[PDB]
This record gives sequence, C-alpha cells and structure tokens, in this order.
Amino acid sequence: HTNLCPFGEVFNATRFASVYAWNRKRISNCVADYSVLYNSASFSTFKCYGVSPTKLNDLCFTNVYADSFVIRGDEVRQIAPGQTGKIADYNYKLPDDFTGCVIAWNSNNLDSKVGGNYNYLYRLFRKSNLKPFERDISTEIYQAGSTPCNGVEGFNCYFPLQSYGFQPTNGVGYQPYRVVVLSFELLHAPATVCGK
Amino acid sequence: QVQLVESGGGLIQPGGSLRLSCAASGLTVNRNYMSWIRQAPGKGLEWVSVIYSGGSTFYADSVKGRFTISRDNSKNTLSLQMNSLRAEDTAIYYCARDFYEGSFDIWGQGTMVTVSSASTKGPSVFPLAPSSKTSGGTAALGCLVKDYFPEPVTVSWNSGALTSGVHTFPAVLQSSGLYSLSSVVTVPSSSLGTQTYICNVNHKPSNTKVDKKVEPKSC
Amino acid sequence: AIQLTQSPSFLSASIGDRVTITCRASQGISSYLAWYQQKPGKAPKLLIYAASTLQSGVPSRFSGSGSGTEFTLTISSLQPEDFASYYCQQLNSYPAPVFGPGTKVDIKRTVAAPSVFIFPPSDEQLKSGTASVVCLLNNFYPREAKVQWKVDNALQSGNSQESVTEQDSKDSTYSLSSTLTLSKADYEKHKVYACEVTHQGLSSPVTKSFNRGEC
Ligand SMILES: *[C@@H]1O[C@H](CO[C@@H]2O[C@@H](C)[C@@H](O)[C@@H](O)[C@@H]2O)[C@@H](O[C@@H]2O[C@H](CO)[C@@H](O)[C@H](O)[C@H]2NC(C)=O)[C@H](O)[C@H]1NC(C)=O
Ligand SMILES: [Cl-]
Repeated sequence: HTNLCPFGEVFNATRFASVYAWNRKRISNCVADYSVLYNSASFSTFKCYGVSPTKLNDLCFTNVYADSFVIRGDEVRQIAPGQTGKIADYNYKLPDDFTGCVIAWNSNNLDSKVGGNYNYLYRLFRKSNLKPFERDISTEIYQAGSTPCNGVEGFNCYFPLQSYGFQPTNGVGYQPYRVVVLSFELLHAPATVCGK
Repeated sequence: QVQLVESGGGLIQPGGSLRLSCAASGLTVNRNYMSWIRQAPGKGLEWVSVIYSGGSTFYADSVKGRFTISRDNSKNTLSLQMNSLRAEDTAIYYCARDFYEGSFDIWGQGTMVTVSSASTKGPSVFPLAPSSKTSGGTAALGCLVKDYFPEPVTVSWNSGALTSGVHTFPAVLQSSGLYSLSSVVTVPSSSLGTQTYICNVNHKPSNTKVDKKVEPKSC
Repeated sequence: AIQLTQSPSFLSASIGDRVTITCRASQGISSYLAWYQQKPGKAPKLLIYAASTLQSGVPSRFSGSGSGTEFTLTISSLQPEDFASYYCQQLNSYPAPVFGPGTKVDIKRTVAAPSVFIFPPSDEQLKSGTASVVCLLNNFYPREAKVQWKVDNALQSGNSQESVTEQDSKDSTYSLSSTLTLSKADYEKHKVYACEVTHQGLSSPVTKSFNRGEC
C-alpha cells in the first residue's frame, strides 16, 4: 500500500459530531504517518494506552478506527479507560483494556458562537451506563418516576439531550474541545493498516 | 405527593458512625441523580455526594474515603453511610433530586447530625442584674445560661407571665464544646424594687430545670 | 475552579418594592446558574434554573437573567413571604457544586439606635473561676452594628462571641449580645470594663462601662 491513510479528513474535518452521536471513521488499506500526529504542537491532550506513541509507525493493525466529537474542557479526562461521569457513562465509553490514543485540542475559536452555539449536544439522562464503543442516538423522553411520559416534557419527564451552549467568553473548562480517539485492532485477519 | 424524608441523624462522638436514609415517593431513586447536601449551623450549603441512575457515585473532597452513598431499589430509598465522623461534619443533612446539572427541585426536610466529644451537661444560670444607674425610664436585666450540652434549652420569665420585651438569644458554641446563651428583658425602672423577676430555664437532655431570681445587686 | 460572589450581602426592602440580587462568576459559565430561596429552619427552595427558567409553582414575580459572568434575580413586587435568604448555584460545575454566599432580604423600617447595657459577672460565677461580661444592644435597626470591648482602655479581640436575634415580628428591630470571657485571675487584674457600640442611629459611638468592685 502506498496511499496515505485519510487522517486529514478526521482531524481537519469542517464539522464535528455531538458526543452522543459520535462519528466513527473506519480506516483500512493504507499507510499511516503517526509521527506527524505526535510531532504536532497543536494538541492539548495526546495520551496512548497499550501502545507507545512514538514507536507506532512500525506496527500493522487489522483495522484502525477514528472516533471524533466535541465535549467540554472539563470532560476530556473522562475519555480514558476506567473513567466514570456523565460523558463516560452516557455518551462515549472506552473499554478497560483500551488499545489506542486519545487526542484533544481546544476549539473555542471554531465551535463557540456569540450568544451560544446550541448545535453541540450531550446526553444528560440514561438509565444504565453505555457499553464500550456503544452509541445511543435515541431521543425518547426520559422517565424519572413511575408515571409514563409519552412525548411530553414535564415533571419526571425529561428530554434526554442537553446543549453545551458554547459561548466564546466561557471559562476554559466550559470551552469546546475536539476529540479524536484512535483505536487499533489486531485480529486474526490480514493487516490492512501499516505505518512507514 | 412527591417528597423525600430523611432519617437516622443524631448525636455521635468523633470517630463514630451514623447511617442516614432517605425515603422517596413520587420519584424513582435509581432513575435519578440523587444527592446529599449538608448545611452546618449558620453556614451555607455544601454538596456531599451523588449517585447516578447508571450507578456512578461521586463525593466531596472533604468526605472522600469516609462517606458512602447507596440506594435500595426495592424500598426506593437512598442512604449515606458516614464513618470516622468529625466535629465539622455537624450539619443538617438533606437528600435532594437533581433534574438539571445540579438543579435540586425536590428536597427533604433534613435530619440533624451532631458530632461532638462533649459530655451532656445542664447549664449554670447566673443573673444579669439590673444596673444601679435612668430614673423614670427602662431597665434591662436577664439570665446567663452557661455551659450546657446538647441543644436545646428554653427560657421563660415569671413562669410565662412576663413575655413583653423578652429577647432570648440563639446559643453560641464555645471553644469548650459547650453551649451558652442569655435571655434578657427590659422593664420599667420603677418596678425593680417591687416586681420579682425570675427566669425559668429548662434543659431536657440533662433533666435540668432552674429558676433564678434576678435582683438589683447591693453593696 | 470557579468562584461565585453575591451582591449585596444584606438588603432592606418594603412590601411592593422591586428587588434585584446579583451573582458574579469568576469565569464565564454561560447560563449554568440556579437560584434558591431559604428561610430559617427550612430546606432551600428552587426558584430559577438555567439562569432564566422559572421553576414551576414559583410566583411569576420572580425572574432571573444574565449570561456569562453577571446574573441577577429580580422580584418585581416584594411580598411578605419573600423576606428570606437567596443563594445562587453554579450548575454543571467541576469538580463540585458551588454556591454563592447569599443575600438576606429583611424588612425595612426607620433607623433605630440601640439601647446599650453592660452587665458585670455575678459573684456566683466568679467563685467558679470564670468571668462573663455581657454587653446588650437592644431593639436597633439596621442590623449592622459594631461592638468593641475595652479593658483598662485596651481593645479586646479574640475573647468575645456575639449572638443576634431574628428580626422582631412586631417592630422589625434586632437585638444583639456580646459576651467577653475572662478567667477570674485576669478579670481581677483590671478595673475598667467597657463596651463601645457603633451604629448608624448613633451620632457617635456609645460606651457603657463599670469599674470592677464598685457597685
Ligand atoms: C490538518 O491540516 C494542517 C494544516 O493544513 C494546512 O492548511 C490547509 C488549508 C491545507 O492547505 C494544508 O495542506 C496545509 O498544510 C496540517 O498541518 C500542516 O502541515 C504542513 C506540512 O505538511 C505545514 O506546512 C503546515 O504549516 C501545517 N499546518 C499547521 C497549522 O501546522 C495537518 O497535517 C493536517 N492534519 C492531518 C492529520 O493531516
Ligand atoms: Cl426512560
């Protein structure tokens, strides 16, 4: 393989998904230049688990997945193995045995708008925790008591999603961060993604 | 009929344990963000712990490793196990439901938790004698109710026949760990020679009842 | 972490007044704010959430506004049941909820200077080894008042505690006690015991005093 992996499409994407509806790009049959990502001085977070970040260009994997979404600054710590909280429990969950890297950068200049950017959403209500790499896009009214809701937002009956409302004057912890999660999968199948 | 009802509070020594419970009706505990919040005497609110519908729990830094929040789905209750208690854990403890990012719409009435090494003790009652110095005006006298534990005490004057002009102050907690308060009343100076003034002090925890006659002091 | 300030700490108002309370956040928190009411001996009551949404069952005279760092709670026409304390809360906060220090709204009345009284320790208490000296500030308004103990003209600090009543239901005044505690030996090392009171109703500070052992 001589074609480069389309990591540009993921990291430089025009728009990013809401975390509850996180995007997944399946990357295969390509050569990846991972040192380009790690040599970049433009990332706030670059944490890898089960792989050393530098000595990564001479590894081959069956599939590489690139998940991407926007969360709060204060919530980036939840995109890690073994974490709990609103985002890890109800929006995007990494497995305990995660093999991959978590990459984040402040996107206040792109994803906040004056008076509030209500495009980006997170799930506030869910009965049970997500399994690793589970994506829940349902919009059913959340039942917090014994009586059914049937589509109306009232007492004990909550719309499950809420808006971040990113305003450019937000404190850093409330500012938007774009996140890319690279997971590396090694199955008993031909390895389609190698580095060079 | 939506309500939360706390229970299990009480008096305990430092290092002891208490378990609070919170019975819910009108909402399902295991489907909600349920929190304990406490309020020390004369202070503001402090969040203590939360349990998520999905099961995650979180704690204030000041209680981490000592308190444990839990819930019982069959009884629709919430609980707080408090170990290694300290004097500064003394507070009213509320359970509350969080319906938007910390917005607590349903609150219980609260249960009082008092952590202290003080021995139960009835108060001494000392006179605040009317000053010997305004002719034809108003005089102040009272009773100092000193060194008791625990709260509360009650004070009356002349067995209830004197109510006008009485001020019974909130107790203060002294550095000894014992409480003290005073009760005062203003009366006509003309009456000091003729009307007897007696404060009636009741401290039920020690079975103490004291009547103290308050007179002008003589030389 | 972010810190919340509230202004003013105390506010006097009459029935029918327009009342506005302010909450400041040290960094931008968008509309992540809630407002509560609390009265003595009762749990807090949610008034506003998301900075401006009126909680159901709350009278429409309550409104909140602001976004970012500056937030206000407004009572368009103050009603008798609105005399209370009010607190703001930072929502969706990391790591823990943060509450503002509060605003107490009490009942406005005409200025009334306190009547001041000083009480020496009783002979009965003295025989036990401790002397409590009590200064009483009676039926004053507004609540703000300063008590300065003086012992042989040395200004005392660190050895007194004060207590204040709730606003009187009939005349809307406050009363306050200050108690100076000394050992008997210390009490007997000095002669002149005085409390000096400062208050808006007094053109200059009022001092009440006694000399130890002089009736
Ligand atoms: C994501 O894009 C950056 C920047 O892209 C630059 O601007 C674009 C409009 C397009 O014209 C790119 O070709 C530009 O390079 C990439 O980082 C750049 O790398 C080049 C060298 O390859 C360098 O000259 C630029 O200065 C870099 N830009 C910055 C801001 O440092 C980056 O590699 C892309 N991400 C991925 C995963 O490919
Ligand atoms: Cl539901």
